[PDB]
Amino acid sequence: MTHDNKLQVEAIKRGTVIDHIPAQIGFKLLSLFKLTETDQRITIGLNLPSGEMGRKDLIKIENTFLSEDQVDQLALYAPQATVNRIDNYEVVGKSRPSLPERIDNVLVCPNSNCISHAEPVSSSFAVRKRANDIALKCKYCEKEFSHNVVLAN
Amino acid sequence: MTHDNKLQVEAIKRGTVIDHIPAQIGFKLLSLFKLTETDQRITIGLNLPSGEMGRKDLIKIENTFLSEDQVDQLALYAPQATVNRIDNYEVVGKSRPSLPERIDNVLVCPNSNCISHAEPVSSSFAVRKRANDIALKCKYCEKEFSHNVVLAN
Amino acid sequence: ANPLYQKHIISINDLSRDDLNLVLATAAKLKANPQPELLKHKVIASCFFAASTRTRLSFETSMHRLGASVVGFSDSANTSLGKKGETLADTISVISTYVDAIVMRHPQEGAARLATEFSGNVPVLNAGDGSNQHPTQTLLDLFTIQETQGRLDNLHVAMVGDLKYGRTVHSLTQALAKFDGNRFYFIAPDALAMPQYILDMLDEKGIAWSLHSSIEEVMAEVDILYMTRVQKERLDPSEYANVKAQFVLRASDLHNAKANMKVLHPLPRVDEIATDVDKTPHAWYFQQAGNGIFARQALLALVLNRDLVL
Amino acid sequence: ANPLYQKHIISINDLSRDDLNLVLATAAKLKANPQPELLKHKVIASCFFAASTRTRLSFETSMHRLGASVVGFSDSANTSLGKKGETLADTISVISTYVDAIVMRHPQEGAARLATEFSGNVPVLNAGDGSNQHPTQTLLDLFTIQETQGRLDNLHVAMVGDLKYGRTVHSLTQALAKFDGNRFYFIAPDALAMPQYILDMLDEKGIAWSLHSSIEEVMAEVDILYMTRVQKERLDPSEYANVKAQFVLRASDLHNAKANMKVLHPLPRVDEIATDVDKTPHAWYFQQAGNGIFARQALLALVLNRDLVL
Amino acid sequence: ANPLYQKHIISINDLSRDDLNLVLATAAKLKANPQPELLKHKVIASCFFAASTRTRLSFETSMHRLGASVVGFSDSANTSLGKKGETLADTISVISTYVDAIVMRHPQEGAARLATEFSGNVPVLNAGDGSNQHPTQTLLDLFTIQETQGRLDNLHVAMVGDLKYGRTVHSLTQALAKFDGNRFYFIAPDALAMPQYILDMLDEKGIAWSLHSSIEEVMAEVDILYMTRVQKERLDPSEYANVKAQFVLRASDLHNAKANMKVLHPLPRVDEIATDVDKTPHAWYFQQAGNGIFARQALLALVLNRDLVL
Ligand SMILES: O=C(O)C[C@H](NC(=O)CP(=O)(O)O)C(=O)O
Ligand SMILES: O=C(O)C[C@H](NC(=O)CP(=O)(O)O)C(=O)O
Ligand SMILES: O=C(O)C[C@H](NC(=O)CP(=O)(O)O)C(=O)O
Ligand SMILES: [Zn+2]
Ligand SMILES: [Zn+2]
Repeated sequence: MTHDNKLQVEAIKRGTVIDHIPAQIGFKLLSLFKLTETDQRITIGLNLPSGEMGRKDLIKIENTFLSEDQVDQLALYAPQATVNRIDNYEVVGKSRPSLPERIDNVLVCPNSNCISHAEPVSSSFAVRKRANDIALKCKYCEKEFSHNVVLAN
Repeated sequence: MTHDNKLQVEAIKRGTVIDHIPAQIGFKLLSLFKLTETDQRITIGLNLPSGEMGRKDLIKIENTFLSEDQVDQLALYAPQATVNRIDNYEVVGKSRPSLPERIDNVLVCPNSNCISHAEPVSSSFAVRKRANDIALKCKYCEKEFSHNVVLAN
Repeated sequence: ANPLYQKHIISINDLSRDDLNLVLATAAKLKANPQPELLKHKVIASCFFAASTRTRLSFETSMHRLGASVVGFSDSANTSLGKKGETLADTISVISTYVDAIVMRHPQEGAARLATEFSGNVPVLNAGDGSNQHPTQTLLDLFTIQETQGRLDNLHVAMVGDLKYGRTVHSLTQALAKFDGNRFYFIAPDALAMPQYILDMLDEKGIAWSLHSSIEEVMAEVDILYMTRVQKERLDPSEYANVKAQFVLRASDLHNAKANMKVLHPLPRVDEIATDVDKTPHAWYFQQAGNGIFARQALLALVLNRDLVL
Repeated sequence: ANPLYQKHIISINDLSRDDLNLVLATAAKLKANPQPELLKHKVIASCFFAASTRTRLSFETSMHRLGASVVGFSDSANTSLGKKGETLADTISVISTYVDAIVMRHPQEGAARLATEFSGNVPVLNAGDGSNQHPTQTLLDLFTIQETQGRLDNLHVAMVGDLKYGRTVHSLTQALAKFDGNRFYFIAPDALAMPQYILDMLDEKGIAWSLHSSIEEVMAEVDILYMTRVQKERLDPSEYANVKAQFVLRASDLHNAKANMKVLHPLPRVDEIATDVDKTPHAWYFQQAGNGIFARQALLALVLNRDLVL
Repeated sequence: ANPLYQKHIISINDLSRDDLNLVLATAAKLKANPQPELLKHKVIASCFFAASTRTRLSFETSMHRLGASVVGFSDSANTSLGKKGETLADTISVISTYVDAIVMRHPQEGAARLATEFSGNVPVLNAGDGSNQHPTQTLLDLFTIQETQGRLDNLHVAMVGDLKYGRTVHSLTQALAKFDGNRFYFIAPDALAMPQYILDMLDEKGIAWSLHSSIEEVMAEVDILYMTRVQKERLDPSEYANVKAQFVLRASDLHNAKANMKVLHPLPRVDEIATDVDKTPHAWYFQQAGNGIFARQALLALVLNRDLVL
């Protein structure tokens, strides 16, 4: 259901729709939660101005269905975006990335003497509302870090 | 003289439009070219269909035009890929990537003992076609490797 | 069963005052009447991937002092991990199949954590994991603080030395921050300063804490002076200006000392404390050392015995 | 007295099915009801001239799990042999005068043999002598094979990895070759191939064995898959092409796997097995590890107790 | 001007027959009519980042033979590149501002080429860059072959030894491929055979080469038996299987060899040439080492001098 100006069949029978992604954030996400490592018909719109959002990135996958967890994780890079559970072409549910408990596998502890590097285990940070940002606490080393300084796999 | 067959198109007013991109090489391109930086709206057709070409990746970049060398190294990545220049909502230019003579600054000489690693210089291989694959000779170590191996850097 | 039964003692962040209080109680109990046979038939593994005199030895005596048998190692250099490229996890995987509990010290952080992921039912006791925790240390500390002060609330506590890398002070600050009205004075080199994440905890808890540039002025209003050696081995070459102790304490400094005040030190000490102090009575680090038996015992006792110790 | 009473367990070549069978039996017995005091008053020496995690630790727990006391060493570097130029024989000469039994692991072959020449009455247990034997290993192996298969005759047994230098597979091939109708498939680098002298034994015995170039085709007809790490430390520089594992096994490979088939590994493993396998049920190497107690126990029990264990 | 004046001699692949012939002809002239002062007032740099006995010295003698002054280092260890951490690019960049030409030997491949990009109009001469090119070798070699055979076409040349890492034969083979009807036999262990891209030129030029598992298959065939040393320094651990000579030449294997045939060797030799050969009238390695003087002067002359007239 996309509105006016020209054509765009960026709308499917089945799939998920990451509306309102802050510009540039689009690309990242695609890699981070590796959303391209599927085979379903993906369609990605980068920097497409809309109105409400001067320029908003945006992604949609065909036949693919986001997990309440998988979803939440986006609350670190685009908490103000909207997921749309598109079934039979019509919106069945409109969700939003809400901050999660902790972010298992896809985040590398910046601590070099962390055991999480040497040994084969899945990364893991607890998430927290520090002040003007999120704080990240390695499951192992117990060192916590800004969600701006921590890097991810 | 207008849009395509399958039902998901958004023809740009001016800009390049890469089609026929072999599967899961559409995202490599997007990165190994830094076309995600720009502001211009971008359209990405991942895992698109083909029937005869199977799944295809297509990149619609609005108002941006591929360097006349950038298409020369794309000659390697997606040889079956086509690039449609577009002006006033139309396919004004039509080009296809032929294998350049030598390519520099992007590939990495697989020879570890190559000076190029240690020293501060720009790579450079000569692109000569064998029978079944392109062979690349590093300009310094003078060793020749098949494009498959030099494509691991 | 008792609260800490079959529980992993990994970080002090996962214990409650009740927990702390329980070990203590049990320490004071066992210190009065020992239970030489309390843990016979049990076999505990003493795994030290890192150096230790106090921690390892005091723990092993504890196990023997309770009829338990001990196996393990002081150096990983001779372990298959040591010479065959084994992984710590697989290491723990096999070891969990042999013994009833695992005591381990390790050069990297969250190492004990890691181990509980493979330890299975077998509880894991952290004897120090990098700059991170040192819970069993804290327990003897508290036991000693209480021994000599009569309480763990409303103390004036000064932590001098390396706090950035001091797992010792990491845990223990967390521990009395679980108590009320505790004044924390921090005297540290600006690079070996105390980590943010410990201060925040203090902030939110509303516990008060204030940096200080010398022992000189904290010295009159402190019950406890916790001294620490500079964790020289964990230092970064850009911190090697700080390898020598900034704050040395001699007997002279203690005139103003509250008569009740004691000097504490995790040990070992290199020059941050001068032997003259050893004579004076505020000096308690060697008594502090002696207390590690009781705590380690109490702990062992609790973790291995369902029914609250007689 | 029992057959293995006061006997040296040096090589599997010197044991009989009856012998093997006896230890097993006794293992399964002690595993059901333990005898915590069976060996009290005894003192056993744990002498490791070589690195070990599993072998040394599992043995020492065994001794403690039977009331025995333990003395010994994990590294010869601190022995007078280590620093005073003593001879292994004289070493064994003095040690035989102190203890009731000697467990030793050593970097060279026939080292345990040697020791029995000076050990005196005191029985010697080989915990591994170079590329040569590893009998106690074999015992837990068999115990495990039988645990999971119900028998030791008529098995399809695939030995992958380093077999030239694998004392582990040296012994164990000899061991089931004492059993009937055992199919041996050998997958090894042409240089880490299995030694002639083990094959001949197989020839004369009429036991069947066939080289294979991949796990892929043996995989459907095997009860046991014995994986081994490349004995990197015994490798010759002209064999360092083979230091990396040729045959890695992942979960993917096990679709065709008989539902009863188990993966075994002496441990440790470096990359010859991928952690995904760890999830799957053919994986038994960590259970395999756990069994070393029982076998080592049974053995200890038999060698030290005249009267057949209750 | 001459075709070589001011040129970089980096790779044989960058020169033509006529370029070669030019040098051998000058070589020839100088060997009989010496030019004591040809390069007088010229100052040349001898920069060896790697060991050399023959190449460095012979070069430097050539220089003095021509009256040029020399300046350089036998080793990078006490250069600011060696201790202060200077890039080679910066290194060639300042040295190029001092001297009249640059003779360079370097352990990495392509070092030669990169210098030219920094030496400005100052010619750079490859005394060897890793296992890539040894151009100056090929010149004294050509010269030496010519001198003994009287031709450079329709020769039967054997190339034994490390061919994969042998920079001397990489360079020698492209040079003889410029001539007519040469016949190549390559005898080397599989781990070290002639690199593909080399053969690719051979084939693609219509030249006839052939591989042989031994020396004595071609012994009465070949005119030149070019022996090479195993480049153990450039060897990979996986290739360490092959560090010993696989084809060794004895003075008895020469029994059926052509009488005009000469044994060459870039040198040094370890054991792949028996000292008894040295006496045989086939042994020619030491004489060719001598011709390095002539080819090398010859070279020096052509590059630094617009018009030579002898
Ligand atoms: O390192 C120190 O100074 C404090 C502390 N030391 C102790 O535990 C005493 P020891 O190392 O003998 O067990 C530790 O964190 O290792
Ligand atoms: O070395 C191995 O891989 C197999 C075998 N390993 C074992 O006995 C286990 P560990 O060395 O811990 O005692 C041995 O022969 O040492
Ligand atoms: O090293 C060899 O065996 C052949 C050859 N050797 C020579 O150049 C002789 P030298 O090392 O004395 O200069 C080389 O390429 O360095
Ligand atoms: Zn961490
Ligand atoms: Zn190169």
